[PDB]
Amino acid sequence: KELVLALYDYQEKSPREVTMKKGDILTLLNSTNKDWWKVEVNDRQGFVPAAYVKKLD
Repeated sequence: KELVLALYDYQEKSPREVTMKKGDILTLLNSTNKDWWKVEVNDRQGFVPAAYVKKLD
């Protein structure tokens, strides 16, 4: 599946959110929303800001 790189640290602030660290390689689950992307961070799934991630194709 599509991978993204974490460009910044992100601490979750809401139920549906996940935390990530700068340099994390995440699996992209859904990128239909322009602002919020659903990813898998190691073992956890949830939203992070689309802007803090970079798609690796």
